Amino acid sequence: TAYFLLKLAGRWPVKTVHTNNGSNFTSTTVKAACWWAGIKQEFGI
Amino acid sequence: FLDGIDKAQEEHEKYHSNWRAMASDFNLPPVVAKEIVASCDKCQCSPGIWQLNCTHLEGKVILVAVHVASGYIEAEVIPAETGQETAYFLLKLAGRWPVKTVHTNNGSNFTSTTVKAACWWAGIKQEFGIPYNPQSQGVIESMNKELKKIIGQVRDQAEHLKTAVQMAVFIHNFKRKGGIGGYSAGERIVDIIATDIQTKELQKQITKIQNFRVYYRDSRDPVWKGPAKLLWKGEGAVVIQDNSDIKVVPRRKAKIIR
Amino acid sequence: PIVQNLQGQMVHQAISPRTLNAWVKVVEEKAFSPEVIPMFSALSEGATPQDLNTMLNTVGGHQAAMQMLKETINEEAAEWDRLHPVHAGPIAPGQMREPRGSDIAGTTSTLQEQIGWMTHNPPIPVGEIYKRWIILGLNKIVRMYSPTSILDIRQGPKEPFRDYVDRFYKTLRAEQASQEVKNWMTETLLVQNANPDCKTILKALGPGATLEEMMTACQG
Amino acid sequence: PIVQNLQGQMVHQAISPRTLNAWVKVVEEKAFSPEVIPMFSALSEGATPQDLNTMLNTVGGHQAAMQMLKETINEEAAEWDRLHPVHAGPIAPGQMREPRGSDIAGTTSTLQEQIGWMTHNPPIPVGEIYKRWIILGLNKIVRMYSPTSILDIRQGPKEPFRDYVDRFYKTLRAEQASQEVKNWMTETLLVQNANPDCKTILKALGPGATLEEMMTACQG
Amino acid sequence: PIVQNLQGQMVHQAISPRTLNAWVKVVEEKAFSPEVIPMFSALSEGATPQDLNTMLNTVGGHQAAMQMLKETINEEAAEWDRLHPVHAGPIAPGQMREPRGSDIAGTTSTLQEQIGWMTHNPPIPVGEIYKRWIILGLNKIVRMYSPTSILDIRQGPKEPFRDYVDRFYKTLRAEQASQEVKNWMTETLLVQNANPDCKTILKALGPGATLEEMMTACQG
Amino acid sequence: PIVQNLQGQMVHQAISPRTLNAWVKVVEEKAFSPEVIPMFSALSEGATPQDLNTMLNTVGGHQAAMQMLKETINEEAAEWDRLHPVHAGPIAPGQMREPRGSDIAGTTSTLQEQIGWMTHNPPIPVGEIYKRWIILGLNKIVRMYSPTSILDIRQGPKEPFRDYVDRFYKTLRAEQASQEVKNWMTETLLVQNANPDCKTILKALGPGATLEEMMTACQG
Amino acid sequence: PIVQNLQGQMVHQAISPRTLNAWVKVVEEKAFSPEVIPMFSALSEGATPQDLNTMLNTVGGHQAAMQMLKETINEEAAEWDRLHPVHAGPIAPGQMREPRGSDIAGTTSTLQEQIGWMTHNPPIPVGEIYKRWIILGLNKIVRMYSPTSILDIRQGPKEPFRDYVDRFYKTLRAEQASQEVKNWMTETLLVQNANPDCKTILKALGPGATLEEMMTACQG
Amino acid sequence: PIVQNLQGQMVHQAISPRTLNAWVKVVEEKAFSPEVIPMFSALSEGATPQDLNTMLNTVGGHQAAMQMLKETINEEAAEWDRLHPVHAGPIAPGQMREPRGSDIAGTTSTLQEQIGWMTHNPPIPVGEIYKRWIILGLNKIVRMYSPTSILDIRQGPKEPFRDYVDRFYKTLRAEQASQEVKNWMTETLLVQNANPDCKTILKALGPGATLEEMMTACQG
Ligand SMILES: O=P(O)(O)O[C@H]1[C@H](OP(=O)(O)O)[C@@H](OP(=O)(O)O)[C@H](OP(=O)(O)O)[C@@H](OP(=O)(O)O)[C@H]1OP(=O)(O)O
Ligand SMILES: O=P(O)(O)O[C@H]1[C@H](OP(=O)(O)O)[C@@H](OP(=O)(O)O)[C@H](OP(=O)(O)O)[C@@H](OP(=O)(O)O)[C@H]1OP(=O)(O)O
Ligand SMILES: [Zn+2]
Repeated sequence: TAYFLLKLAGRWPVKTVHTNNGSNFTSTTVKAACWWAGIKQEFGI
Repeated sequence: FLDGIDKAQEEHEKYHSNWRAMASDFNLPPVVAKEIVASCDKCQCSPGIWQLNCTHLEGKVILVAVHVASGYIEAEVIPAETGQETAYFLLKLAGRWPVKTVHTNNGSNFTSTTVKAACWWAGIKQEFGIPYNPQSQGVIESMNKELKKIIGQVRDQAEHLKTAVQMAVFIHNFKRKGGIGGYSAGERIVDIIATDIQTKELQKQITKIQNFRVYYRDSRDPVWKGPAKLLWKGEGAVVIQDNSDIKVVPRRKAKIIR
Repeated sequence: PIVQNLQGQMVHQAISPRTLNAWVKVVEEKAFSPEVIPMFSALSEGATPQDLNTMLNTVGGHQAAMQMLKETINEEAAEWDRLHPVHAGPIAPGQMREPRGSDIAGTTSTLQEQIGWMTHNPPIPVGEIYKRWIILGLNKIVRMYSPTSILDIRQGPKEPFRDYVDRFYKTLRAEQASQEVKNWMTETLLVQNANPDCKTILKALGPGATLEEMMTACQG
Repeated sequence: PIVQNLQGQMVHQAISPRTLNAWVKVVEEKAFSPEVIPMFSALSEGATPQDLNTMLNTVGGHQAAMQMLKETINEEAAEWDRLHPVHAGPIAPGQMREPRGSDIAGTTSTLQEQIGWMTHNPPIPVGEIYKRWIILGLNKIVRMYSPTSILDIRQGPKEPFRDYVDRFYKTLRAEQASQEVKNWMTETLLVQNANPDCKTILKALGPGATLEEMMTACQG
Repeated sequence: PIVQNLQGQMVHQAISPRTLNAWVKVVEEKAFSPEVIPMFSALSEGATPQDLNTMLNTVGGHQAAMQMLKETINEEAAEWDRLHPVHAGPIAPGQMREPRGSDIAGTTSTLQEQIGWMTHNPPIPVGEIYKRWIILGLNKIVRMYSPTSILDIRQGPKEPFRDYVDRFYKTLRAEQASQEVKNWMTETLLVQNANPDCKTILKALGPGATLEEMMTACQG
Repeated sequence: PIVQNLQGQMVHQAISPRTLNAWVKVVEEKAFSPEVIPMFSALSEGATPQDLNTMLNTVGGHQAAMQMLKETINEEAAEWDRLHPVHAGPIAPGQMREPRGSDIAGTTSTLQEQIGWMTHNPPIPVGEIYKRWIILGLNKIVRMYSPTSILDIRQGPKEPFRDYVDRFYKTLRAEQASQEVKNWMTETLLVQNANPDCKTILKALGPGATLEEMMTACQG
Repeated sequence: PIVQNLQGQMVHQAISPRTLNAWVKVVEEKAFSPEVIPMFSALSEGATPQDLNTMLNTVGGHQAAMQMLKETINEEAAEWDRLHPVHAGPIAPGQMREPRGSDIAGTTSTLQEQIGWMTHNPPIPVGEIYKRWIILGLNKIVRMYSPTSILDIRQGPKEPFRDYVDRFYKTLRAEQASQEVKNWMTETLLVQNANPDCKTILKALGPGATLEEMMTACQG
Repeated sequence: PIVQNLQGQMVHQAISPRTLNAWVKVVEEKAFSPEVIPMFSALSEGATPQDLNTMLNTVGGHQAAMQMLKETINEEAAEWDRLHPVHAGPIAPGQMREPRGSDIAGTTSTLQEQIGWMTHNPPIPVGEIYKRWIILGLNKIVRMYSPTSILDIRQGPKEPFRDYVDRFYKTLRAEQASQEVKNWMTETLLVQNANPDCKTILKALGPGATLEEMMTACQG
């Protein structure tokens, strides 16, 4: 999931992602990648 | 400067980009960007750089100089391939535009003693080889081939080669609108020179600042730390650097010693 | 190296280029880690001390390790010389005295001397002593190259415990200690740095709970 | 390893670097899939236990499985010691005494002792016992790394049955159970977890029909 | 595997890791196509049934094919048992009895039995029988793997006949039948299912024409 | 492949996997071109017809050419049968009759017959005849696979003469014709199918010359 | 190729695929650079003219150089035929007449003729003569394929002397002439075609100075 | 190279292509450094001067160093001619004559007389002398290719001590001098150019301190 997130960041500029409280979406790798890319996180849609 | 120093430090730790990029992105003086870049263990002026090229047309040699930051064009045909005429053109463009570094390519006429003396008199550092900018290599040749395309088109409506070439370069400089922004090359080059003047005013304002050893206090702690090098004072706060760390402290928590 | 022939006496041959190429490439691609300690031995069976030095000298970079192992080789040579005193007097024809501290390192001995010593009766395990000195040097160099201790490992707030215990064991192996210390740290340290849910599950399991039940309990 | 000489007798030899390099790379590259179990027996035939240990210690990472197999080897050695009493008394040369729980693993036995055991009459397949202990350790490692059980595989509404049966058998080979239970589950689950058309074809074919006719008739 | 020694008797040899790696990669990567059937006989010449079993079970994925092959091996073992009755009585001195159904598969016989059988006088080509059973399994699995038959292949009007005749030959060689039936197919269907323009051109040319003039007739 | 022992007899051996793997890889990546014709002759020295047919059947794709060469082999075998006197009746002890049409192709004759024929006194070069038949088949196949003729190639206005003459000789080498007409055509139209400037330069150089001068003048 | 036999009679040896693969890859990889001249002579030591022709025909593309070398081979074979007197008189069994111009090239001569010439006493250096002919052909090909002269190399004012001397020697080796002229040019053009500062430094150093002295002095 | 048969004699063999390929690729991919000195010495063991010069000439790039080492080879040949007396007059038949400066360089000695020199009684190690000449030339080349001197080494304010000591020892190895001055430098110079904190730390440590204590105390 973090790999796909960083790939889509590399292919398109994303500043905010809306996901649920899933473990995969909140995983350590995903959080590290999104904080490294400077992308804001919003949980709950 | 509204907490932009921390953002610049994070961006340089994650990317290690050019100092001017951080200065422009976060609206910061170049000094803090340079010191942030120097803080990086793995890391160590676009205006004023021109590129010169030679071409053959109608059995005659034409020399064209083009800027890198703005792409302003100057061109002239030379009756005979001699270093004296190239030196004359170099000194004329030095006396017409502010030139700091003349970049060229390999050439017998570029290595003449006359051009070396001319550039030494003007104090302009000259070199040839790989372009200084890692990008925009193709810009020079694309502009040259656009000029070559337009000179043949406008030749039929002119009586002399030199007049046609100068009219074509005038059209390219002024009467040819680009893409992003959509204005003349003269407008972008004058904007670049104006921003250079403003940055030099900022540089002299920083030159007004000097050693001015300053002690600082953080979070109302009973201890006073220092000394720290003064970087800037304004808006009721002072930004300083020490031990490769740059921070902004309110004036009420700092003292300045001459 | 020196290997046996087909129903014949031991003979010497040059080191195969494949072996040294594999050694140097695995040294350069992989940092100094415990797993290289046995591999080197598998690549140094029946090798003369001169061949060992030749293989050692081909390593590129990390010259601090080379200096450390050279110093340890020198000190072990001095220890061998002082414990086994240098006997004096002429040697009978057809025999040579025991290798010295400089002889085991190969700096003052030719290949012919190594061949004569290896096949001598009684056999002289000079190459084996040099190999064990290199093993001690590798142990201390992998102690040096380990950047983290074992008491400062903590599982993340929701990090999976699989790679956590994996790296815990990996760092534990690179630690020079005693068997009882290892038993104590594998009994106590791992449970004190785990996520609350399955760490309290482990505390419910009590002492002696082997890692299979602990990993099947911490699932999910 | 132990390789027979050209029209001669069995002689000891060291493990070739190519074989161990291929083994370690194929182990570390993809995963701990069950297919490592056969390939292991294709690379460790007629090999002394110390070479098995050398091949074992070269694994990069995955130390939890290493601890698992070490503990299982220790407990199996204890079981072997407790079931087989120690034969004391004077021991004739050439035919050494019974190996202990540490001698079978090779942690204390030397190369000469292992060669003597290999050449001892009656034969001592201690290396084979260690190999089968490693096989059991690999089986429980596969159990550790099994993604899921077999009791939850369901064919997709439009997924072709080929991939379904392929992954069903892939999971089945990793299961640990008796042969009769495996036959029962491969007879039942396949027909109970299929698409409506494939399962109606199956029930039209009736019981006792092998998978061949099943997946040649369910085609389309 | 099994290779005769120069100026000596046949001796057992360990399996080359490169051969196994090449076999498994070529099986897994390309396809289940007929051309792998001869390649198998290139990599299985003179090998014990255990070697064939190890080569077979090391493949990753396509476990349905492996199950089908195992079932066909079991049924061929039953066929061998029924055609050759189980001979009772004492074992002849130095002459082990003929392999049983479970013995040819190698699941119940140790390697020494096959080693003795291979060198026994008269020789027992049980490994060749197992290889032929594996060949039959490969033939049936490559038959079922073919997605299309030869009676329904049609040529599109908007592509050259090159790839059409190519795929026609692919499907022709992927089907198992008598040689005369294949000759009849390659004599009739090659022209009965072509593009109309090429069909009329070949009818004008008349029967009994080679494929070279057929392809050079209506190029483009 | 079958090989002769030094100062000894002729012993049959299996084809090494390296040769077959290299052959199949070079066939796959280097789709039929003239330079592949020598390659086969470099990889078939001292090989039995069974080995030739095995390495022939391992090819993947382009089976139309394979069927063409199979048909040419069959017709050449028929020609050999109808031309060479076919002997029957009694056969002298210790000798066997010459291989027939089916025997040279290897479809019916067993490997032992080929081994006996190769070591026979006088030896039978059946394998070499099969190899030359395959060579003729490959020649006609590469003639078929010609992208275009040789009299239609031209030189572009922005095309240097270097790659022009390169492709000219590449297409010319793919022509199966007499050497005299080849020399005649390579001396006249090689300039007639070029760019006018270097054409007139060569014409001013004189009608016909050494091509080194004609390429040095045409430089730039 | 022709390999000497251990205290016996030499016999023909098959060509290893490794040499062919390496030759073709190194030929296709970089260029027709002078470094291929020694490499070729390393891959064709003691090879028959048939082996040399087989190696020659393996190359792919760049057929113009092939035509150059074929024409040079033809002309030098004609020269050899015209200079060497034609053999006369009966040819005794076990001996053969002097190879023709076509036989040395290996186009028509068979391997048996080459073996007979090799075993003839005294041996005929036909292979060596053909190899040196190929060497001359490659030398002239490299001469053609050099897109620069020796007198046009210029050193930039800020260009380091390192790559200047490097390219100077590259062009010196690319140029073929007498050794005295090479010495004269490497002694004169080096100082005469440098930057003014290092030019005056070399003039101060005086004539006949070793290149190490000038390269150490020009630093900076 | 000259190799010994298994319980046989010394015979000549052709150079394996893989050895020279590995040599040239490791030369072209790795910049000149002292560690290439052992790598060259471990591959050319027991090699005739012909193999030495073929390996030397196949190197592509940095031909200035090649010319420098050729010049040093010529001067060493002159030294050999001038210090070792030239045995004037025709030596009696049956004994190989004294090798000349060109003979040791391999520029005039063919393989036959090289082998004769190898087998002469007493043995003439001309190959070893040429190898040591090449070693001296390569030492001079690596001295030339040293990026910087040793007295200008300075640890940066933010430069880690590990990298500083690694590069210090790298340049120390790159320095050509006696062992005594090497010890003096490694005992005095390194502490002088360190960061102030570790400088004061090492000053507190005092003399007679091993580098391990220094590196452990300098951390942080
Ligand atoms: O030289 P390359 O073209 O890269 O081919 C090599 C070479 O094999 P060959 O000499 O048969 O071509 C290697 O052999 P060494 O040079 O190490 O002696 C071999 O390594 P192994 O023989 O040890 O397996 C390696 O294989 P790999 O890339 O798997 O390490 C293989 O490469 P290719 O498999 O791509 O031909
Ligand atoms: O099997 P062959 O065709 O005779 O070639 C072998 C093979 O090398 P490749 O698999 O790369 O061809 C051997 O490797 P193994 O099969 O034993 O693993 C290798 O042995 P080493 O790995 O010890 O080098 C041996 O070389 P040697 O005869 O020097 O032992 C070499 O033979 P060639 O060198 O003649 O090709
Ligand atoms: Zn940086």
